[PDB]
Amino acid sequence: QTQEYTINHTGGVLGDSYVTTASNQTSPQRETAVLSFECPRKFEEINYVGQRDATRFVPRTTESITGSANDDTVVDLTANIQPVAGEEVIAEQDYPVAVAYNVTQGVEVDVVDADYAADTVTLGTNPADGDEVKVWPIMSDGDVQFRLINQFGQEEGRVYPWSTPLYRWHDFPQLKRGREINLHGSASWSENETLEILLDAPQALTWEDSDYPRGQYVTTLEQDVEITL
Amino acid sequence: QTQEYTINHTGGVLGDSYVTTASNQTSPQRETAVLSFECPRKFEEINYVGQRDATRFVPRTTESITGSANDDTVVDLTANIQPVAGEEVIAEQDYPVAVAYNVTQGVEVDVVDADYAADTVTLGTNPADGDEVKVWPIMSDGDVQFRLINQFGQEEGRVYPWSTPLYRWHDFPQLKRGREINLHGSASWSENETLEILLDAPQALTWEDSDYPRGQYVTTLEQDVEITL
Amino acid sequence: QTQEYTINHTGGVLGDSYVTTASNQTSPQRETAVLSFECPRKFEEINYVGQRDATRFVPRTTESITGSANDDTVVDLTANIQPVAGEEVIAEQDYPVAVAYNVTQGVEVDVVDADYAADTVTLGTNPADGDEVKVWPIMSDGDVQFRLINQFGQEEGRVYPWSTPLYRWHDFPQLKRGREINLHGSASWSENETLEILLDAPQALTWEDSDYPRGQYVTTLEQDVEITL
Amino acid sequence: PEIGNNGAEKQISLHKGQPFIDTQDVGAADPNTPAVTIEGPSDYVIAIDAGTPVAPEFRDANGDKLDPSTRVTIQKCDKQGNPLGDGIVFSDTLGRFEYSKMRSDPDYMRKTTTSLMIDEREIVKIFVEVPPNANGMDADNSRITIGDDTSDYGKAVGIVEHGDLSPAESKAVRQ
Amino acid sequence: IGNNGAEKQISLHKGQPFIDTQDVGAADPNTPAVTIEGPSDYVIAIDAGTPVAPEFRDANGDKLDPSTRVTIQKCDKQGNPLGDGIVFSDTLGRFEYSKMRSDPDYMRKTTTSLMIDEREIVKIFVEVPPNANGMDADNSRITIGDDTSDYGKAVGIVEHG
Amino acid sequence: PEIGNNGAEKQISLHKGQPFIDTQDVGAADPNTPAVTIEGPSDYVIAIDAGTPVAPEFRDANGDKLDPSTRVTIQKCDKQGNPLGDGIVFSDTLGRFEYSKMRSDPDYMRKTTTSLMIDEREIVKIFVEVPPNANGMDADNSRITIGDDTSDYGKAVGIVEHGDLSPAESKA
Repeated sequence: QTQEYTINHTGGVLGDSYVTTASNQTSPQRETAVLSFECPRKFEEINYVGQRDATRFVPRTTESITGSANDDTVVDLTANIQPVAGEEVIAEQDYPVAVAYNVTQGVEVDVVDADYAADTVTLGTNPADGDEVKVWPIMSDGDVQFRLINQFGQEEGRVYPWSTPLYRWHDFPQLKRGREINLHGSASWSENETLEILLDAPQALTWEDSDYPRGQYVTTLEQDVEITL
Repeated sequence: QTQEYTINHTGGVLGDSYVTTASNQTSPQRETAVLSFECPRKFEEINYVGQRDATRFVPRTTESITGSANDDTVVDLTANIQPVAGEEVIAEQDYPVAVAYNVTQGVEVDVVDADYAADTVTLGTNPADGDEVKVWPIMSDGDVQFRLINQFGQEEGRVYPWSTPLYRWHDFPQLKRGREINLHGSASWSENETLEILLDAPQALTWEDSDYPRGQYVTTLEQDVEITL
Repeated sequence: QTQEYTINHTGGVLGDSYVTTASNQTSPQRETAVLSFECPRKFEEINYVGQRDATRFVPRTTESITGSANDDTVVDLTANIQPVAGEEVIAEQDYPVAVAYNVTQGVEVDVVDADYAADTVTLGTNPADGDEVKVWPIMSDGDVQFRLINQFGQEEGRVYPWSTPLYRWHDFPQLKRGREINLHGSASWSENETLEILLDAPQALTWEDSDYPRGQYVTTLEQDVEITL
Repeated sequence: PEIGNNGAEKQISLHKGQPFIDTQDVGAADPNTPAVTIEGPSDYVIAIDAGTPVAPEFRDANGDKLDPSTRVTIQKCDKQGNPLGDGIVFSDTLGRFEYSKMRSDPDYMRKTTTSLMIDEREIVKIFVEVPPNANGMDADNSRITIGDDTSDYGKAVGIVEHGDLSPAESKAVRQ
Repeated sequence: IGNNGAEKQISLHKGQPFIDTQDVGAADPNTPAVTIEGPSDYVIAIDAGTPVAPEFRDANGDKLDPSTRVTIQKCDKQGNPLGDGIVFSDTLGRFEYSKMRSDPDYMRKTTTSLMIDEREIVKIFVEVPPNANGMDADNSRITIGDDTSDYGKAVGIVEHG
Repeated sequence: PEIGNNGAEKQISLHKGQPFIDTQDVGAADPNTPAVTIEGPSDYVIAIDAGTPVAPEFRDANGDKLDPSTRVTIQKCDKQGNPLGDGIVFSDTLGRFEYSKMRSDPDYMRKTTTSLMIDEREIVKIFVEVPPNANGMDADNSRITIGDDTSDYGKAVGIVEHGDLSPAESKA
């Protein structure tokens, strides 16, 4: 009867219809709904348990600059920054804190290091004047949470009262049992009822850019659940 | 549990935030609110009792003149005047009835005497023509009173119906047990509730001038209270 | 009543008076007293237990060279050398085996590697001729021990007969429970009685240099103790 | 939809971005102030067990770690910023954490010494002792964390609404 | 000689070993201007009606802003204050230093009783408003208790042994 | 001051910088030569349990590790430097330690095989078998350590003063 699956921000067991993504909002700090999963017709019910079900959620943002004659090799940012689980070094991390891509030169761009104290990052390359650039740094200073919807956009409850910060979420090394993250709360729902994963943070996150090298979908969520067939 | 503290027109046990001062009004004779104390978050409650808790309140005013060639050595006033607890002599008083300061000559100015019958006072020095002057004489012809506020600017009661005159307040020698002043009424309040000390008098009192020699804050209040931790 | 504190080579719970530091001696190999802690007036007593109380003690030394035209990039030493818990690599260690600082160029100096077999170390930079240099390498070939003093400079006993070598002290990875160091012996004393931490080794250690980048006090001690209020 | 009636004793953790916490910069040779202040919210009760993890990760204004001879002291207080000797916990040095793996590793995870409790209106302070001729603390980059949610290792901070339980007042008086 | 009782009567002041002072600037509540400590194997007792008498001065030899506040306060060991046991939370004004000690009327007493076990501390915190002159320890003086006088009281002392 | 009367069976460890130990350089294919010699001090008794850690960290003169096919053998000896077949322990190879984490790790911590005892005047030697056409041992950099004080893992070397206990003679 019961199984233990993973569910992702796209498709998976659902089929890309009863998922929906969305960005947050910047100027009004508000508890937006960045993702939501609706139980399809075919399942009987879905469960969700804390301290039983593992999780992963790698968000990012997007920013841009303008090429100049001066040898920049460094860019400021609008988002608080830190390393992935802490380290000054690049390529030792579980994943890159930041990625950069040049529109003109359709190539990746490495990263040397950064201050990780102020909103700063180094670039290893020397961008030319007029060249367009994009960057997908780490995100910080946010809160994440869950809530349930009974087919109508009509809340009935909340999985767990207190929000967990995405900041801390990045801080812990993920994907290690014993050190794996496990939120609290014990939810369950049935056909056409929705779980919404909600965000409260200033910086504008992303889901799709169509010019990001390390995979198509920039960010990701991967959550464990229990299903009754 | 219970203690017996003093509270002042600045800071003290409160912290300079949940105090607020204010001047009175002149042309419309009205029961202004010159001082008010809001019970902070940390305390449990405050009490206040008459014939148990001593008190002090030294107010003044401000006036100015213009230097002239003629040897003035005397100035009229707009406030009724008397000595501090009565005496013709200066420097015997518990405190000076009046203080004067010359802007040009950044020095104190002594006082010889005064008529104390009409709005008059003598100056010992000989001000020059064009020199700017300030004076902080005693205040008279007023009434003082108390009232309570329940967090909203919304009165519920009054400590004691009948006002006491500040005139008499200056008349009694202060700070003598047996002769110490002790109003009537038995009040008590709790968190974020306010006691307002109110004034009804014509002359414009002061709290701060930044050019007064005998201390920074010109006037003062010092009241005894009982507190539950 | 009882607590479990840490005590350091400066201040802490004591107050910088009833500590005292001192260097060792070189030519006469003698069991000097490098540190000592006197129980202050206010405490009742202090205890100390082995296999219960953790510890840390990072010593170093000082040496100097003279700049030359030839590209040195390597210096010999007068002290036996090894890595911090063993490794050929720098910046992986729990702390740097060695630090170097240029007086002229008021900057740090990195380290590449060393032989760690003879008294040798590499420098990554290229010092200029005439430039003054300082270096604070690891220390080796020593013994450490404890003893008690009854207010008079008059010994009564010894915590543990057999000395432990500082060499081994550096060898174990510190600050890991299970692998944490825990000496033997069960001492206790009272007001104005002193515990002396003693050193027997050739090389001249240090406590203060006023030109060391990684903190003011070069060396350090951090010991766990139990106190009766 | 269905949600489980989670127990009142909720498992939580503390950090900078909360309402009942505050911080402010610090200079040097400067014990008396709380670099970080904590206060009990209204009608709640917080509980910190003895095996609770601890994790200060202070910084310098230029983005550096400070002199490891620096000292940190968590300390309970009576109301009115009034400290107390008993009930103190976590008198540690600023060094010897290895912030990289500190929370990450149960080894590096430095726990408290004794139990602790916070009645609805009480204070816990974090004093810091920096030696002179050193750089000061910068609140923008500093941080505290205590408790270990989201890990089989470590413990978590207990919280409960005071209005729910009847012996909440009994435990509050018990301290 | 008539054997005097162990409960001896004394008065405190600056020139003693178990007292100390240190200068103060402005807006410095935590710093104690004056510190007192219990000597060894003695017990001090301060009743509720005990006189009090600070005489803080400026470096130039002047009195400070009377809005200044003084607070005597008992402390647990390790320089640790306490809320209970505090006495004499008074202002620096309203003493009449000329007639303060001499006149019982202008003499100020404490509020509640007090006791000092053999190793304990009593501090005297001062709160000066900013943009004011600092305290000078050379000219300042403290006195509590009024020995050799009909009015007021005296500080009790006794050997613990 | 106050010190606790610690038990006579004190928990200790052995290393180079001690008086009752010695070493000497070794070349190649020289089994009979002991690289390291240990002797019982006077009126003391040493005890080495079976689960005692062991830790040689020999080196080459240039500062290198030697051929891991090299062999190390701890061995008890009768007086007059005379070996014995019984009582020997730790006939191991010089490889397969990973000296980096050796003492650090309880896993890498290689223990002895059987118990051992050292009466007041006895000898324990450490023979080494290096294959030919190899580099020799250098005493300046080599070292031995045995026993594990100062760690909840591992065991420690017991020591006792002979003049304290009465049945110490019977135990010897």
